Amino acid sequence: HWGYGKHNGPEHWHKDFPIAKGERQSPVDIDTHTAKYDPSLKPLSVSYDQATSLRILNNGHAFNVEFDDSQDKAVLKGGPLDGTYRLIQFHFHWGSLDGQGSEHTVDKKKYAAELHLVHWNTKYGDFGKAVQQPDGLAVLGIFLKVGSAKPGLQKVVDVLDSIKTKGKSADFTNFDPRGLLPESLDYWTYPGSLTTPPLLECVTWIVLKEPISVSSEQVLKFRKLNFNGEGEPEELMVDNWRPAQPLKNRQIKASFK
Ligand SMILES: NS(=O)(=O)c1ncc[nH]1
Ligand SMILES: [Zn+2]
Repeated sequence: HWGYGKHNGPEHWHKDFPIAKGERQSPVDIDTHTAKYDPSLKPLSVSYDQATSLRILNNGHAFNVEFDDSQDKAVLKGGPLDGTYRLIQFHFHWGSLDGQGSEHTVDKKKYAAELHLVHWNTKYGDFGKAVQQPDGLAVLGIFLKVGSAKPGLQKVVDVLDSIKTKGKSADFTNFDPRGLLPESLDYWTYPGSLTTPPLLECVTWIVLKEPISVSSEQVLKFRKLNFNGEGEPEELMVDNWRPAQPLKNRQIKASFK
């Protein structure tokens, strides 16, 4: 099954998931001179005051920090969205070196990593239903560049040594995802997909223009994770990103001028 290596990576996914070559795939390159400022877009509403993190899991592709999504405790609303989307998990995509790692690009620039806060539309009742719908998910994408440390990232990076290999999880309560946000909520938005199999076309992408800064030491610790299971030959978890996909018949809108 699928992964990020030469033999099972993005160029192979279409064989088991033919939607890989569909009309609304992600990620995409954001051409900042083609995206149109849309003065009808609202400010995002990111309501994470009551967020309840539970657990962190190495799933063999990335690590997910999971939230209690059994009530409306951490929600994304506003922006291009209608209705209420509950945070279920966040995760990252990152590179073997700082010059690559992000899935979205900005005028072809790749950032060192990209954070995805994944939310599902409550009008569909559960995540498995939501991913069957064109407006089922909203993913908030945040670029990471390497410079100064991100203080609110450090609790994530210090637990990584305890979930080194596929299938390992650890308690991860009381984490505040508001410490992963940049200062500005200006964003681009377009209709797309999950960037991992099954690649379903159910996502409203909201990608923030302002990257967060993380330290070289912080991203080095991401790169010490493993794709493999315990006791298996070591395969460092690096380069777990899908490259940019054709934009096709889609328009990327900017919330800012
Ligand atoms: N990478 S992504 O945010 O499209 C995603 N979320 C859950 C599975 N894949
Ligand atoms: Zn992702």
